Amino acid sequence: GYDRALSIFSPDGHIFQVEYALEAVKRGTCAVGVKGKNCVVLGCERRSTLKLQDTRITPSKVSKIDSHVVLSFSGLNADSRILIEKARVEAQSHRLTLEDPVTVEYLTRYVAGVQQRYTQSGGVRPFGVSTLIAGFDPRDDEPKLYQTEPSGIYSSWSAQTIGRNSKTVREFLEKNYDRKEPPATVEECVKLTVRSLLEVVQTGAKNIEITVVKPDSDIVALSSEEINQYVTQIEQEKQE
Amino acid sequence: MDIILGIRVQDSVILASSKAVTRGISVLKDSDDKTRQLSPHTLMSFAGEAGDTVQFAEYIQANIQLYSIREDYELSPQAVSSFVRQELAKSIRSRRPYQVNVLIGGYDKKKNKPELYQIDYLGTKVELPYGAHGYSGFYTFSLLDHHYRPDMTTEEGLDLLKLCVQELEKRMPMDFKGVIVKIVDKDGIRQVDDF
Amino acid sequence: GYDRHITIFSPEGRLYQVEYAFKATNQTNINSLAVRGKDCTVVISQKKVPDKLLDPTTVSYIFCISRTIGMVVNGPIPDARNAALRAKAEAAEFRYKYGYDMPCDVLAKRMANLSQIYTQRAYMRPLGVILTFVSVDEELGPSIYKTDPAGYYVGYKATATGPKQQEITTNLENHFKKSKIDHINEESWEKVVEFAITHMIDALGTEFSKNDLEVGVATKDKFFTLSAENIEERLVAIAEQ
Amino acid sequence: TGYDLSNSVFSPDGRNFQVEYAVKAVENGTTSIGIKCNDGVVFAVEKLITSKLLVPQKNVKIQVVDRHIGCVYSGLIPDGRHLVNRGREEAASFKKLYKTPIPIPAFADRLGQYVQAHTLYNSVRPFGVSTIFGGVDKNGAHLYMLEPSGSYWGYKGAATGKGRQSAKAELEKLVDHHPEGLSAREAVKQAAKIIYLAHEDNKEKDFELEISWCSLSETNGLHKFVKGDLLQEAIDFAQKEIN
Amino acid sequence: MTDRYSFSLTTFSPSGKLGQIDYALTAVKQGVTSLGIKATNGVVIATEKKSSSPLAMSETLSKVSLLTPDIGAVYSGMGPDYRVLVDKSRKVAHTSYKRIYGEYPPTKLLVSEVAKIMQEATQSGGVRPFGVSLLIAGHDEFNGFSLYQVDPSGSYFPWKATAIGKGSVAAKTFLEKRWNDELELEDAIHIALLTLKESVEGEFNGDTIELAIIGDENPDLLGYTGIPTDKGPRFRKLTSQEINDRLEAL
Amino acid sequence: NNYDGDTVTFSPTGRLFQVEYALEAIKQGSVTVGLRSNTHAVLVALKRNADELSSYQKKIIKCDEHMGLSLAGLAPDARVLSNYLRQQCNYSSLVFNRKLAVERAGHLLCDKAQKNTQSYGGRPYGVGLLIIGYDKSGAHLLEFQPSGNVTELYGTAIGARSQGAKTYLERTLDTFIKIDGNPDELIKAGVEAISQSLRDESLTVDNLSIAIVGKDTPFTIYDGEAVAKYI
Amino acid sequence: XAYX
Amino acid sequence: GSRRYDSRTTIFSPEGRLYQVEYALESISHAGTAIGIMASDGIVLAAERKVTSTLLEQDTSTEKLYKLNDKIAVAVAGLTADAEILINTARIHAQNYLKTYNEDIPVEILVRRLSDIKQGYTQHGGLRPFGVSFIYAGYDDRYGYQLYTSNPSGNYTGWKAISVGANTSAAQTLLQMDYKDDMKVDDAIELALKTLSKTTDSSALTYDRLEFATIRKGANDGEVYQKIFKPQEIKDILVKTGIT
Amino acid sequence: GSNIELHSLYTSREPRVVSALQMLKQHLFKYQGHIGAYLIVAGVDPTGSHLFSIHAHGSTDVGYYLSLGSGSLAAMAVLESHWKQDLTKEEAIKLASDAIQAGIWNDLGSGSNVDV
Amino acid sequence: DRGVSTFSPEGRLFQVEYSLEAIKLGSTAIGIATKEGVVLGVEKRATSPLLESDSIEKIVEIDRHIGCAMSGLTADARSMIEHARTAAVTHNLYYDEDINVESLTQSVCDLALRFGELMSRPFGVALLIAGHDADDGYQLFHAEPSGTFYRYNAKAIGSGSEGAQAELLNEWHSSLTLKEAELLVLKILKQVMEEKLDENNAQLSCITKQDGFKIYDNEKTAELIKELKEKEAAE
Ligand SMILES: [Cl-]
Repeated sequence: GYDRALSIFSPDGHIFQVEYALEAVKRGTCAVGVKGKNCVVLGCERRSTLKLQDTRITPSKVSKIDSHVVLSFSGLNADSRILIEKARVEAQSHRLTLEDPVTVEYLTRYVAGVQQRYTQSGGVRPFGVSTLIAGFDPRDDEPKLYQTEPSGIYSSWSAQTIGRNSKTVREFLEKNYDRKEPPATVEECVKLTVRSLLEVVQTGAKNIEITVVKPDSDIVALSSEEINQYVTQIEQEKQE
Repeated sequence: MDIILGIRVQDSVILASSKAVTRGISVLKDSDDKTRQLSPHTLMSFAGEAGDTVQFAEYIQANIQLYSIREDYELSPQAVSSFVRQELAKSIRSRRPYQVNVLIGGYDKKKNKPELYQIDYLGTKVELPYGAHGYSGFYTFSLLDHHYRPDMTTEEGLDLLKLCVQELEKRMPMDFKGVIVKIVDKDGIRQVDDF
Repeated sequence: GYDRHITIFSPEGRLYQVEYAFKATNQTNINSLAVRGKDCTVVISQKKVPDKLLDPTTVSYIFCISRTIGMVVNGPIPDARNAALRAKAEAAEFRYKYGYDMPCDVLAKRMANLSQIYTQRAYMRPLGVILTFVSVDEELGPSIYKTDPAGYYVGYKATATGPKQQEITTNLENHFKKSKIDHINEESWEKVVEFAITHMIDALGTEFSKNDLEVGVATKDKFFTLSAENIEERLVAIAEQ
Repeated sequence: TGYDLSNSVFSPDGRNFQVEYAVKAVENGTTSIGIKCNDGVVFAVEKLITSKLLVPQKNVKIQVVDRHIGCVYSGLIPDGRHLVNRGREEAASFKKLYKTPIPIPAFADRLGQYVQAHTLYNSVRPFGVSTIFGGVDKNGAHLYMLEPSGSYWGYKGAATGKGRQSAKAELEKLVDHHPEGLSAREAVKQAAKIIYLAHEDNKEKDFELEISWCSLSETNGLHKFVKGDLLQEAIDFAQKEIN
Repeated sequence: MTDRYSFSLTTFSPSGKLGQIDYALTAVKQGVTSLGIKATNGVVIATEKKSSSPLAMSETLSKVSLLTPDIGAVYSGMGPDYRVLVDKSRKVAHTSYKRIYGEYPPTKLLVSEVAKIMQEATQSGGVRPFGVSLLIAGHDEFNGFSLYQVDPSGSYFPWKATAIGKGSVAAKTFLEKRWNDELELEDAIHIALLTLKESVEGEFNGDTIELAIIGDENPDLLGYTGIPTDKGPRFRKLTSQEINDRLEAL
Repeated sequence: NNYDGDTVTFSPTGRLFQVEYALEAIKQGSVTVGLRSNTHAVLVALKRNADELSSYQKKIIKCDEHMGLSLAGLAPDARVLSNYLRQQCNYSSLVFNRKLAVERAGHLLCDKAQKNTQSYGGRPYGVGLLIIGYDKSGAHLLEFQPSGNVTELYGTAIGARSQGAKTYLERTLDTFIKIDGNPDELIKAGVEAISQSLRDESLTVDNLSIAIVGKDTPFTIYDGEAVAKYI
Repeated sequence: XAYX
Repeated sequence: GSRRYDSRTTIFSPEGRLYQVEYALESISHAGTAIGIMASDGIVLAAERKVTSTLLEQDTSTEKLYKLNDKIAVAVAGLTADAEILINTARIHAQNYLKTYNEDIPVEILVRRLSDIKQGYTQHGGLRPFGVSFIYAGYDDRYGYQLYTSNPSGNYTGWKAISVGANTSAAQTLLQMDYKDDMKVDDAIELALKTLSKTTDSSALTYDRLEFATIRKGANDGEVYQKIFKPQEIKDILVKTGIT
Repeated sequence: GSNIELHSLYTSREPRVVSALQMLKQHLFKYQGHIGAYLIVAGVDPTGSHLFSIHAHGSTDVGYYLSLGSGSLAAMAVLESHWKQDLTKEEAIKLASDAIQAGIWNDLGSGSNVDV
Repeated sequence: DRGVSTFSPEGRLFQVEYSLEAIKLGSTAIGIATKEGVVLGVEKRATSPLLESDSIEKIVEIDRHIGCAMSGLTADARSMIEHARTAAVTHNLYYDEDINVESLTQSVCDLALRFGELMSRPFGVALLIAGHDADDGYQLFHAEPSGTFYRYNAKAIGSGSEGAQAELLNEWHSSLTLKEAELLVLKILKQVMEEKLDENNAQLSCITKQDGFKIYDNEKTAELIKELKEKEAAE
């Protein structure tokens, strides 16, 4: 078997393959996560360089891992599928042995573990993917939002963005997200997520996807018209 | 020994399963649910060797639930039954086969039709209007041959199943401690409390 | 320029490691010759013992592969002995599996197929040797088949190998152009060896003593090598006519 | 260029430079010799006394294989030990299957094929030793010498290491002045002399002489070390000849 | 030891070229000329027996090989690579078809199997591509007569007629003018001999030319009688004499 | 230069640079002394601290009741090789009811080190060992180099400034060899030997490490106030 | 299974 | 050792691209153009054979259009040999799914599997990726008619109309201009040929230089037919549309 | 038969009976009789004409006349009665088909027609 | 390129020496051993104010009697912690007792040099392993990716290490109370940290014989920060 050490240390103590993997993420379409008082929202950019696309069948940017946990990502799409499949299998394996669905923290820790393993295993390159993992623990009403990256480090976020121009939308969230009082309702939380993406997206047409996850496995993806109503209201308030 | 019956009526599938778990001359439990929900419109009842029964049912449940999440789609009862058969058909020639007999009751949303499948531990599959596994089998088959009709309602199906269980309680020589009845229709899977 | 280190194609469609393996073939500076009689196949090779400390009996580039098959090698002795042991193993395995003595040309093909693999697989290097297989085959009669590091092989009416092969080749070519037959029309193998030695002398322009030559003879149902004294008798006969 | 960076790579010459570099490690080692006598073989080696702290007669260099074969080598001592370990495995497996002790020519090719195998791949390094070995079999006495390339031949006399040219000259005289042959006891004396004479190429540090022999008459065809009186008799003869 | 070359030796260059496949094709170009022509009632494959030495017995070296009773192969490029491919081709015809279906594979599927073996040498670890192009002529009941080319890449194409190696460009031009869809087998052999004479320098006779046909069933070459449905091989190698006979009517 | 990439590559002068670089790790290591009489064999090791808050890295490892070594270089490599000796000493006992000869222990270490110098992917051991023991042929001291070379000696030293201790022992050879049935005086000679390799720093209570094995003395290590006697 |  | 000669086919550039995937895509850009167009009542696959000869047997030739099962076909762009390896894998996966579930494989599931294989060759094994791009034309009873593409990266996306191989930039502009949602198969056939006719590097578009296939519900009642057009049938549809 | 064809192509030689015999016996022996094949192997090759029998356990024997199967004792009785050295072709076919007939009539395992 | 297990001309493993550079870039971790217990403190160093700091777990329980602080590529530590926990529990299963802190450390350090062409590279993280056992009492160990481990009365690793170690050199004595050690860790962390030390960007922990290993609440650490500020203002 191909054993070659591709992820190694450099004289300055950097692992370039892991750092070049972060560059792949930087290139990926923007993804944002905002948790409200009683919900979490996952916003995702769809680059409008591709029209004549069939939006019915095209792989959606937000993937369900279980009925109560969702995973969005930035970076290599093909790489993301391998993490999603592994996560989905582990989710069912946990239900089977522990007789309880995974916590959002546990599912994050597993996905992060996989990403790490691919940074000190022979013959393999790191995943060119950062993930936002959001949901509610079984029988819990406390919102959860976690981030992972190719290195395998993970952490919890009040709100976070990844991918191209994430620096800009993180700037927006850092001034616009109050910890003492987070978005009280679903409306407020979706609005802040759409607003944050409008800083970067271009057109508010078919370029913004929004997925709302509520407690007790209540997950719904907003339609074009539903999102377009938020885009209309934001710019009408801005004209002042 | 364990009673597992199935009857497919006009618009639903009803599964009656005995509540007793026994090892030799000991009654381990009198309220056992010998069923797993494979998908929102597919139910599997099971009877056979200890451990094997639950282990197999939970293994099948996990694989069907995985397919559902991956494709965001429900497998048809025909598809689920074919998967289950193939898993049992593998096991017979394995080092230690699963000694599990199963009934699969499902409502196909595409065809708007209820479907009942009888599969034995060898991987022998048939679609039936009514099925059964074990000693109770022969009796319930002769009784349902008489009384069953294709156009029966869910209520008519329950009465005929009520008659089967009543008759089995007299005729069978073991106390199977009553049955749990579950209906599979377009609205999903619900448990009949009064029986 | 790593296309010159392992057996991958150069832009010219060449395998340099195979070409350089051919050059290793002449490292010993020894010339071999093989001819066919009516009933026999004779192979002669130059024998050079430069060190007085060497036991001359152990210095040989001729190998008895099976009872029927003989092999002379042009190349370094380690690769020669590698090839010898493998051919001995292959000949024995063949007899066990198929119930008859491996033919000369079939062993040649087998060793050539092994040689081909080293030219296609990177981790294995070519052997720096040319293998000349001789026998009296029970179907084809007197047989000469030669293998090289490229994995090429072919049958021969006669052949020569080493630094001065072209001189020996043309000498043999010119003889067969006169006789207009594919062999040496001679009853005894003794006289076929005398022919082989005589035509090498004429081709190289050197005289030989008993210790300067190494002779292998293939007859029906055995291949054997001549002693120093057996060659001395051969050299005396040549001189006396 | 770059043809000398990897083992098993043919240079445009048709040479394996990594093997030729292994020969340099051999040329750098201490002198070792072998002498083939009437009914056996004698092995001798130069052991440099680096320090007074070296325990005399303790760091034994000559190694036995089976009970009838002696092995001595010059170059990387560990590489020599590794080759002898394989030799012992080869000799064991041969005796296990065929019952008879391994003949010397048979044993020679077992080492030959193994050493040659370490010139076929870039994943291994050639052997950094030339190995002089031999003994007595059913067909009589045999002396062999084996190079890093896997090349070996039979020898009347053999020498390798830093003092090989000096040794080779002294061996060439014995062959000329004794055509009828040399006795085992004579060969021990001559072996001692040749090591002392060859020590002029390692003259900086004083040395310790170590001799072994297999003789049909003197050791019953078994490998034994020369010890006590017979060793001192050989040292005295050697010391008398340099003066 | 161990084969520690578990990685591809054929990779994409920035230009999108696969270097080793191109270089393999260059090796095929240097190789001696071989050709194939398809008639209505048969196929002919031909090549020059470029003898390395006049002392060498050129009969012992077979450039045209039987793969199955109804399928023949000829090559241009590296002979050793061809010999091992013929061995592998003959075996895969048995293991992957005859031992399953109890009949020899049709031409296109055996070609498909040879192609697969050559694609793998183009992607697998620690190997270079095969330095040959094959011309495979064959017959089967349902496809009839067919002629295929197989390149070092593993790509294969069906041909009415073609040529590979030294003088292919010139040979293909000659065949384009002479080929029609109404050719009998004898006509195709005549054209094959004319085409091959242009690319040969020295002697041109039955002893220097190797030529085989896929034609009518040869019951005389079967080796047994008593089974009506077994009518014998459609592959036949022409003798030295049979070639010289057709060179007088040339 | 071009020939120091891996252990599988000879230099044009027949040198193995990766082995020579491993040999360099030893010279950087803290000094350790070995010496023996006919009755007893002694190890003396100068332990090295990281700073004043840190402990002093242990240098001496016990292999059996009758054998042990001191290390200089990569400690983890000393752990691997000592663990191997422990197993070989153990195998000898369990299978043959036989205490492993010190000479054979050397032969085994040599052969283990060699395999790592002739195979691609691996690396040479980066540690030197001084093996002392008492077997059926009396007291023994061995020096192991990761080249594979093992040498039986009356006395020696390895590590930084080891040449000082080695010169002293070479003078004292005739004296300390005769110290039979007197363990304390043999240790004194070992402590006086290692003292020739010190500069600036001197032997303190938590600095000095001594081990001894002999006729009726199992291999025992002395650290802390147990060595205060010899300062 | 079948079996002259 | 062997490390010296390893190209390292599965590493990131400093810019975070996969060298071998990018170079494989460069390879495919030189391959004959393949077009897929999805209509309400069926799908069209059109593909250009690369500079053919007059002596190539066309009627028994297949380099572009391959059948995966009775419901799914692919158009190839890149190394034909590499494509055949993947096609046989896909054909087996389809039959495995049918054996297991007793239902024909949904198009996306087959596409995802082939795309997951390509991905693997970019993340582990140290082998070169497959120099192949596919256009998948398929029908199932979930999503109906579907067009997908996969590329050496193992990424796949769905399309109403798409091109792969040579002059995709030009081809995609022409499709984006003339495509409407209410479009029918007969119209989609005309569009596909008109697009190739304008993007082709050849002097003129003829029958001998084309492979053509339709997947139609144009099969007697509630079922789906695959039609791989014969040479004479391609010649007829070229006259009908008025290109020759 | 398949492996003999590949061997014939590889060697450029017509196959030999001893090859088929060796390959059959080594296969049957490997499976320790569990492959219940009892074969009479005959043929002509460049070596001459050959007749062998091979049992399921992988034992082989040579003969001028052999019989195997349930009717072997009925067949052998006829062969032991009527065989002689230097048989003609017409005599050998007669003797062979007579030995099968013996089996057909007197054995319940054997019946129907005679194949030669 | 060049071997992963290659020695430099100075006799050091390149990849090990390079990993030691990765650890220098890591967030600060400090350990102080006393006769009353062992204190472990870390700099959390959140990359953004939106990152919920309590989720940053750089102090980790191995068993009831063994704590662990990390610095460097913290992702690499997950498998080292996993192995340590397994080693600790497995030993309790086999011997019905607590495993010695030195034995646990030695077990972790045996993974270190299991890299070649096993894992593809050394670990890019250093560990401070603090604990108590009956034999050697309260102990603090530094476990490097070299496979070497040292026992320390007090030790600092990460970006502010050489600065912190010089401070621990002066401040540490054998008579330190646990309360004194706590303040001393907070004092030195506050000195070498970029951002101002509070209860949210720094985390305390200790291991005592009685109560075992405990990670301090943010409310508890806040009080010790307020106690520090007052005692520094007192002179
Ligand atoms: Cl072969």
